[PDB]
Amino acid sequence: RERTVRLQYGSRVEAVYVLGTYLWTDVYSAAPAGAQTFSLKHSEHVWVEVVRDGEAEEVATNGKQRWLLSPSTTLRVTMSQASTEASSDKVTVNYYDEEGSIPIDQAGLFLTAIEISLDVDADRDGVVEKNNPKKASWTWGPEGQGAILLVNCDRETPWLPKEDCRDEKVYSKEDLKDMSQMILRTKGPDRLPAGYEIVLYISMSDSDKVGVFYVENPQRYIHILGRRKLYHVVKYTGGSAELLFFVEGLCFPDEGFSGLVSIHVSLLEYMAQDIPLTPIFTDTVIFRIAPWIMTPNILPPVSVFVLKEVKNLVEKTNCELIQDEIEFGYIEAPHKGFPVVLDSPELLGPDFGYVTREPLFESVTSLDSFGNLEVSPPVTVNGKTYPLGRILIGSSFPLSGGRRMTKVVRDFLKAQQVQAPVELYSDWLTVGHVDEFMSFVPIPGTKKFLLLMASTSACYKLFREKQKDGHGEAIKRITINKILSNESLVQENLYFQRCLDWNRDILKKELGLTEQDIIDLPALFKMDEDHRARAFFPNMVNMIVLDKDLGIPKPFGPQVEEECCLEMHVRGLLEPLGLECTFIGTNVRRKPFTFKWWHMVP
Amino acid sequence: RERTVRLQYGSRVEAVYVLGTYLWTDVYSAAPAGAQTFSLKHSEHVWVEVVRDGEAEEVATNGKQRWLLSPSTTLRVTMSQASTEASSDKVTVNYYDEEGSIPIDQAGLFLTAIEISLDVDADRDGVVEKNNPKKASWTWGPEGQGAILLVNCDRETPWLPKEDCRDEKVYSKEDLKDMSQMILRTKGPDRLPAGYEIVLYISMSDSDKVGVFYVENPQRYIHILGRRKLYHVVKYTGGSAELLFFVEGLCFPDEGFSGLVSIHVSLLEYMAQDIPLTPIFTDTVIFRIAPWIMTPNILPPVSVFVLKEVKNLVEKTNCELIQDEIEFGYIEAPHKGFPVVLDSPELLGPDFGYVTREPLFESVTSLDSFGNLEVSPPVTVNGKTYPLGRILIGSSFPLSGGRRMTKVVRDFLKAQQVQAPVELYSDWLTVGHVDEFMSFVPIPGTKKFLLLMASTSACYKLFREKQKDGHGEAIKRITINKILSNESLVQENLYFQRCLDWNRDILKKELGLTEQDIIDLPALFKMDEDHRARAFFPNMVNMIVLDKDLGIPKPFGPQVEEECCLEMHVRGLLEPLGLECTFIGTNVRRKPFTFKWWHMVP
Ligand SMILES: CCN(CC)C(=O)c1cc(-c2cc(N(C)C3CCN(C(=O)c4ccc5c(c4)nc(C)n5-c4ccccc4)CC3)nc(NCC3(CC(=O)NC)CCCCC3)n2)ccc1F
Ligand SMILES: CCN(CC)C(=O)c1cc(-c2cc(N(C)C3CCN(C(=O)c4ccc5c(c4)nc(C)n5-c4ccccc4)CC3)nc(NCC3(CC(=O)NC)CCCCC3)n2)ccc1F
Ligand SMILES: [Ca+2]
Ligand SMILES: [Ca+2]
Ligand SMILES: [Ca+2]
Ligand SMILES: [Ca+2]
Ligand SMILES: [Ca+2]
Ligand SMILES: [Ca+2]
Ligand SMILES: [Ca+2]
Ligand SMILES: [Ca+2]
Ligand SMILES: [Ca+2]
Ligand SMILES: [Ca+2]
Repeated sequence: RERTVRLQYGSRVEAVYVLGTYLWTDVYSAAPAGAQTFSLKHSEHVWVEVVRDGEAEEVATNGKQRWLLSPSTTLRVTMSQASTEASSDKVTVNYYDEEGSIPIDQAGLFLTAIEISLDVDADRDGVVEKNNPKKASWTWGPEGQGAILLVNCDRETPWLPKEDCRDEKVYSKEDLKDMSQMILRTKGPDRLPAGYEIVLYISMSDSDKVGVFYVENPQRYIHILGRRKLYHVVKYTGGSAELLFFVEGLCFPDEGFSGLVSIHVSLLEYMAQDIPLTPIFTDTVIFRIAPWIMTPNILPPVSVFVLKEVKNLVEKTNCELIQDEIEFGYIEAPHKGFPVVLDSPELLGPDFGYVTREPLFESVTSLDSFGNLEVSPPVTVNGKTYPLGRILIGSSFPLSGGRRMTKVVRDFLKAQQVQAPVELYSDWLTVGHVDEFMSFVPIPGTKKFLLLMASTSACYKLFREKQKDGHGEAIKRITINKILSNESLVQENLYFQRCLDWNRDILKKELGLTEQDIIDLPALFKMDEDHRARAFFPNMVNMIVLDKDLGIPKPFGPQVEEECCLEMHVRGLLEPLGLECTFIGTNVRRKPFTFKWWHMVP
Repeated sequence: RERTVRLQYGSRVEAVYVLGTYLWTDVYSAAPAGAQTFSLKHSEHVWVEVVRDGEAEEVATNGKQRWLLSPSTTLRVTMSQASTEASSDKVTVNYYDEEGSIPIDQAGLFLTAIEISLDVDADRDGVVEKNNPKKASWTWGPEGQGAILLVNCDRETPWLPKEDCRDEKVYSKEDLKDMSQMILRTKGPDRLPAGYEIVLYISMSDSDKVGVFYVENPQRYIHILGRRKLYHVVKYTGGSAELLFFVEGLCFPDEGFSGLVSIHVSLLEYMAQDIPLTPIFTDTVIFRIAPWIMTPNILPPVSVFVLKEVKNLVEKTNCELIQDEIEFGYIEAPHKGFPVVLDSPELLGPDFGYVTREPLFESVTSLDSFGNLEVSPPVTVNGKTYPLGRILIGSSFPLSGGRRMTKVVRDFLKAQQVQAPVELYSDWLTVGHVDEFMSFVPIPGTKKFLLLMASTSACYKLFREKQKDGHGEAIKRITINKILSNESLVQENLYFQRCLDWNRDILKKELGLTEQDIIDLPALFKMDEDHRARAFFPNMVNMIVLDKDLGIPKPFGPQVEEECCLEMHVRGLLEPLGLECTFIGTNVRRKPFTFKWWHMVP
């Protein structure tokens, strides 16, 4: 920051100097008529250079030296410590005529040096460091830097109809733990010279994305910037001082909002009461509002929201106790984080947040329900790494006039960025959800997961062996022989295997999977009036994954032995990998990724 | 592209194979009840591998070999040249039971290999190369790649009320020179197997950004994709074939449109007449729509739009013959480019294009007029390079309730990206334009330019020397002595010098300038009723820059000699750098940067 401060003909000019800047001072155009030359004195804590045509040249406090007055001869003025009274530090310039060794005129510059810094935790360790030089940027990765801000979308105070960020008030110091800290640090004399004030400010646009709070009597809570407050004039305190503000996020990254926001402080010179002039200094900090993050099946379960055997299966973990209403995610900053639940178009408590997106022109379908919303385990895809996974959403083809999740949920999910969503084809299903045909399961040593796919061809292959084994009479009276000889039903399932393979191909491509990673599970569909699939027997892939325990729907199909040839087959596949199958809607809150989302690389 | 193609129990499956992909074929789940093992034959141009648990293993066309039937035993099928009749190439699989050395059943795969490529000039040399592997991306810089598309914002046909891109019709082959070429290249037998078609398509959203044209009888011009045409079914021609399409841009990069657009081709399998199934293949090309670019003063003039001495000054260049209505820019692709004029809220000819942006809710001010719109010479700013310069726009401070150029022109200018706009402070001026206080001028050997700034302090410094020289009577009867002793007027100009220095500081910072690069020109302002500045004498910095000839307003102030102490002073500064001053609204169309905008680096 090089800033212009001209000397004024015959006058003494008072200026405030902010440490970290330097002044360029025109001496020439202040010089009286007929001067040929100037000297200068300057005080201890002012560094002064004289500068002709690039050629810098420092000067002592006391020298009697003269130079030749030219427009190419200017000064550069620095100061290296704040002032303890106003003025005191100074630079004075003498102008001497052709001979005359007494100055004809003089011009001065009376400086008060102050330090002003607007500080945040840009290095992301939870401590608000002193003027991080990257605080005005935001970059990704471990070596990256820039401060993070949560949406205050929980509720500290239960009497309250809405989430904290919904008002412009704070009713509890518990709240401030959800907020990011920003400290205005100043260092100067005991009052500002006349006609200066310090003003925090934000843009009209950011004014619905942030709220800033001052803690008075640290106690009362003052809303200074935010909704309908774009600026706040700050009381300067002298000497070394710190003001503490608390910043809350109000909106998630979304269509038309990247999640970056700015807060500024200006030292504004005035010409009067009102008549503001120009900022003589500005400092800026950036916050990135932290995205909403979903949790996959490979992540350890903490609590299962659910009659009888759901409870009994969960006693083998240390979990507590519709899938279509709710998706559990979280939000995380270096300081704080907490579960936040997305709501399909009120567990709203302390440290349990809430988002919805309601359509406006558009209307909801079955594809909006959050069984149509899943996320992979972490993956690498041609080198790019997805440490938090990829969100998966069932769709229809774009020209097919079929169904689609609302744009407003879709844009929301895209806007979060860190789980780079992938669209699948679920609209061949009557309900239309990705959870009807695919699931992930961890392999309990690793680090490594499996994709489970429904497969009609595996089902026909299984039955043709059973009919061969003579279990064709194994059972409105449904036997294998009965199904196998149903030609019409066979066609439908060839068409459904086609839909399943389309998705198989997307999933492999976008999650970097191979056939090694995929288990096909036998499954069978009947075509409804719309030509869409609905399950024929209980849909086994549509399970609960409580670690290594799998809560798999009970098939009850054409059976043999004292159990079933489907429960034997599915047990045969999963159990030899580590996984304990229990055969029996639910919805499991999980442990966050230990992986911090801000370390993610572009 | 790995794609799924299952064998079908007992059946022969016909498939189309697109070169560049590979198939994964499940053999297991097709195998009859009781098989233990399979062999396979395959034709010459089919490459087949057998794959157990990762372990690939190629197989000959004729071998009698058996393998053990398992779900982990699949095939991988490739083909390396197109087919000349349908089927012909094939893979057949034999299934043998426990002993029996004659196959019990068999399943086949009858492949027709075709080549389909949607091709563009992604390497940016004007020739449409064969399947550039980066054609589906767009990257910046010299080593960067991705195809470029002009907005067709000129007019080939003058009877027409609007610019070409405004309809969905082409009335002249001249037009196609403004368009980008895209070639669907196919290679296959003489007909497609039954139930396949090729479909070009675009998104609803891109459908108002692109128009695509087919030249029939190469002649008639067919609109295939664009406004209200999202898809086009293409006639396959057999053998080695090329279809040529022409693509026109319709909209400039803008708020909410990055300037990237996509066009796709799918091979779509059908189950019937209608009943489309799934794309078995998709190829995608990306275009970046080329931005609108402004031209600075250091660039050579081609024609001056203007009573008497404007004409006489221009005869010293080889130029042809309000500044507030119009800004000359251009647009450039590797193939084509042409001047386009931005219109403040009809030189619309062949190779002379047009854009406007009209506000909607907002209304115009003086700051909308394009004297409030300039651009620097190329600059480097802390390493970042601005090879085309930076657009400069006069503004007011954000909290000041002052004037501002319309958001819609501002967003438009930002959206173009390559001249990263900078806002200045012009609202202290009655009119409010950047051209009232600053100009650039080339230094005629280089490569190097100067910033000229209006300066009230230089003016007072000049007069104080004239009054000293006793020219205080040099001249409603205005003399130097008269001005100097006007105290009220002195104050106003101290305040205006303050506004000028604010801008000086922005300009230095954002154009990486130093005092070395700046000439202050003497200037004087009177404060109007709104406290805003209007010039006192003719505003000299507000000049025409026709190379080394400067067309400088004639000052006519307090004079001496047979001319003026202001025309002597300004001549004294400029002429010793190379520049021929002529003292005398205009608007000069210039030579584009030789620098291609796509080579610019992020
Ligand atoms: C170019 C690819 N692309 C861009 C990425 C797409 O967006 C895309 C679009 C479609 C699609 C499907 C569709 N339809 C009507 C579906 C058929 C399958 N669906 C069924 O309802 C269905 C499913 C199975 C059945 C049954 C109907 N009837 C029978 C008898 N079966 C059956 C099948 C097997 C066994 C037993 C029964 C669901 C809707 N209609 C249209 N129309 C758009 C079109 C113009 C047009 O024709 N408009 C009326 C024609 C296709 C060309 C683009 C222009 N597109 C399909 C795949 C796609 F990739
Ligand atoms: C914090 C910095 N910032 C964020 C980046 C800004 O956007 C910013 C805002 C202003 C600004 C100017 C302004 N005004 C009224 C201008 C005074 C200069 N202008 C004149 O019209 C003008 C100029 C010269 C004159 C004369 C009036 N009257 C006289 C006598 N002179 C004069 C001066 C020298 C010689 C002779 C005459 C033009 C408008 N009014 C308000 N109001 C906003 C505010 C609330 C408020 O007071 N609202 C009513 C107060 C400032 C604090 C933020 C809240 N802001 C100025 C600089 C800024 F950088
Ligand atoms: Ca820190
Ligand atoms: Ca609140
Ligand atoms: Ca809270
Ligand atoms: Ca909380
Ligand atoms: Ca879900
Ligand atoms: Ca090329
Ligand atoms: Ca047209
Ligand atoms: Ca044209
Ligand atoms: Ca043209
Ligand atoms: Ca202009």
